[PDB]
Amino acid sequence: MLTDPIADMLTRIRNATRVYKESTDVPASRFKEEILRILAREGFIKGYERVDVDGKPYLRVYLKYGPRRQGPDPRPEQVIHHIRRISKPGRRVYVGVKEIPRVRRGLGIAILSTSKGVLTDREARKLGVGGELICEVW
Amino acid sequence: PTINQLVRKGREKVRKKSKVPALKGAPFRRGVCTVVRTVTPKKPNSALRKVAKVRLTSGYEVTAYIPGEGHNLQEHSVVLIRGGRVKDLPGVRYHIVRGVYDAAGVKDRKKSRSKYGTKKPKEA
RNA sequence: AGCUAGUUGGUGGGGUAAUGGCCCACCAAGGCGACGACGGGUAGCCGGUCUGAGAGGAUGGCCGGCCACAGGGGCACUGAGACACGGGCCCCACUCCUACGGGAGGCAGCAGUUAGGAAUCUUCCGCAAUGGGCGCAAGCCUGACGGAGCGACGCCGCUUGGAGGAAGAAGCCCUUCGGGGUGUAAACUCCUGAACCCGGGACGAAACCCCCGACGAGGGGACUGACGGUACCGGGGUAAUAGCGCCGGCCAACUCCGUGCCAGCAGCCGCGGUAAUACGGAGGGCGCGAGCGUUACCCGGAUUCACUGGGCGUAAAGGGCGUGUAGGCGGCCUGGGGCGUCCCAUGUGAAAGACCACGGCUCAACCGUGGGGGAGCGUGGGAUACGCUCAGGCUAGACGGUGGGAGAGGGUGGUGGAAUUCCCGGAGUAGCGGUGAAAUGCGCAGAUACCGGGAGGAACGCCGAUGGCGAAGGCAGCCACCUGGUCCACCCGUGACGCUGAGGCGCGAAAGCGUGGGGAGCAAACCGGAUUAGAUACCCGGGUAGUCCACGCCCUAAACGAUGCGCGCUAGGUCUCUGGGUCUCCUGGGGGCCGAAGCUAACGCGUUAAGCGCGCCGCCUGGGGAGUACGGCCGCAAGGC
RNA sequence: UUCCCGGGCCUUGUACACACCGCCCGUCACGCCAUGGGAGCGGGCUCUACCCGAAGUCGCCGGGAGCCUACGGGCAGGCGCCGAGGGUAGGGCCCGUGACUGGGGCGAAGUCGUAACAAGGUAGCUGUACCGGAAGGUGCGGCUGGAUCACCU
RNA sequence: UAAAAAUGUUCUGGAAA
Repeated sequence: MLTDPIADMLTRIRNATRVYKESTDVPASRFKEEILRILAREGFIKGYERVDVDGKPYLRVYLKYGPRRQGPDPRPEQVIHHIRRISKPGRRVYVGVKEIPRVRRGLGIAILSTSKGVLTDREARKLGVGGELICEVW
Repeated sequence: PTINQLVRKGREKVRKKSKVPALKGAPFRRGVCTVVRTVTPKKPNSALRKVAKVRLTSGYEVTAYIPGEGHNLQEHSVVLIRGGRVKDLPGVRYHIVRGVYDAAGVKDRKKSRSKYGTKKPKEA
């Protein structure tokens, strides 16, 4: 019955990249597309696309990695190293534009939902808005 | 614990226990010796530790330890008790401040005299 | 864990400056509570202060705001204001006077005493300044206040000297008896001059007031200093205090002698038993210095109550299991609302403190001026992604339908055979039984062994397990009836109806308890025989409760996967039970083993997670004491929670 | 080559590591400390009821009885409600005590045995139940955190 | 999985390394 559609998606992405899969499916929902659209723009994924899995609407995320490596364990490093859900249904989290976190000293992105749509920390900051803190990624 | 449980029960504060009641919050406390005896130490050790059972003003009767070599205390001497237990003497949780009230200092003490209530001697 | 009679509301009054059950009649039965009422303990609250990376934690002394009290307790008067600290009345306790009938007082004002305590100050000077009351004013009063005093109680500043001065006195200490160390340290030589001495000597003070002008504005004039002959300036001027802790590791600093588990040390680990950097002294060294240590308490370190920021298979930690109340949490599309949320403006956020810049005391401490933050909360305006709410829509969750399946799932009633025991009838004779070996025991009153018959109770061999069913406990011959769960297929219906679940309710092995029944075998207790140093055991022979049934209790466990429930996601291999198939093999549900990724302290776990995530619940916080005591609830008791 | 003594290699269990000449459990005896129960006593706080009830405000009355009068009134007085405080009785919470008693912690070299750790010499642990100087034994049931060869998958 | 095998007690207090 999925208590949290979003966390679920973040985890699908996480569980997939960890076994270096090429792409992963996820039940589709407008708000979810927004998240992906951002991870897309920001370079964490190669991109998403609306597909259809046996009658029902799913989103197909295309994962991205680094180059193969030398030494033992040539597995490439992840582009999406970390992706944690900040606000959970068990306890929401909202931040004023002045309290918006800085993820990984800059090399990280934070995603938040605002009246002005779903934007990244950087945008929200340059928009003077705050909102619910969806998740952070680096 | 899930946040909902923390909301419902919350975390519990520590609450530390005094290793030195009988002092009732004071740094020191006065008392009268009702028995100045000689007890045998805990295990690894062997000796005849000089300890006195003191009747405190704070309404407590506890045993304290008499620091230094040799003392002058006898039944009914008035002393000033202080924090500080002695590991060997089980049950002994306070020391006797040397050089206050009826507790004389330690005769011929040349080092760390301050801790044994003895005056700086005149240079011979 | 339940509390409530002025109790909760009403109507009309009394009362007050004013609302009000504030108080009073009369009427109504309410009001409050696990979102913790009622009760008990503790406590004045705040600005702030200490600590902390922060979030927090601790705290509330001095200064500022608010409240409360004025020996304990009640009360009113006067009044703009008090139910009044140096006003009043009354009672009480205690202190004192009395001509014994009634009198007097209240330092939690300043100072001082005494008691208590580890411990906390002068019965100082002045209204000169600021502030207050009264006065037209002069001015009066002001233990507010401005000052001085005492206390290293704290912070800041200063001094105990500066430069020379030996391949290096003495003394003391070591020593491989050459020497090393104290040590430029001293002495000694120059030099400066804390103190003290003489002289001068404030700022804080310009207004009230008087005079010209109208006693307005403006101008002019006079008085006034407690601190104090103090600060400060000039001149003169003497080498002029040093201590406390520590030196095994943590932790900077080592040698000799004394001591011999003694004496002693000790924050933790620990030192001491005749070569002790750990005790005591010495020499030496390190740290700090008008101080240095000690004790006490707070924060830190302690992500060791984990919001930031922890955990529960074996370390402490998953509830014995269901069902479910409150509560928490909630799939997909669309629109209204705009409570959460976010944004702008605006009001508030006192001062002091903190921070920053600059100044004033020779610096600093202190201190002034200015500057910048700021959550909260009020108001107006706006946003609508997410949460919430309303409405419409959806079918992927969930439930239902139809057709099927497996099963020691449960309850009830029957019934079948093997065996043990006892009884009866045969037949037969000297032992049987038991053990490491035996003895007790049964047996010539005929046992054991054997055949036939009967009675009775309990459990169901093979099948049969790496099996199956159940939420758990748990369930095993067979048959019938009654009944639960569950799985698959078709995808037919409903349309989020869901997940979890503090309490509650139900279930809950064995032993145990109550009434009654039943009693073959087994068997606590108990009695023998052996064994042994003993033998309340183990081994042997007996044997009661109990084991069995009914109905009612009890509610525990290594109630175990020592692994809460649900959902999604993340290689495979292999065996197996059960269903479907376009039955090489695939697909759904279940039971095992090995193992990708990942996880773990390791062992191991790994699509039956101990991996990766979300929701909800339970639980943990070093070891004993102790699942003990006390209290409460339960129980017939044992006991349980 | 079963057995006794010593010893090699592998393996298994371990709570041993001063390493089985190890470890270690419980009663009994002595000392100390804290604590529960205990005929009961002594307090503190606090609740209920009823009795006496100061001052005082607020209601009557103010008359066969005074004083004032701005002579409608007012004051002094008298009655009452409430009421500090005492008093009598009974509860509730807490504290201190008490002959005696239960168990507990701790304490260099005490007595008895040997339960556990190696099939610890009866595998161990466990709920319960009865029993026994003591550790513990036994009954029923449960767990593996117990079990050589073979042997079955 | 199924799983037989032993009559026989005990070694004062510190400190080794």
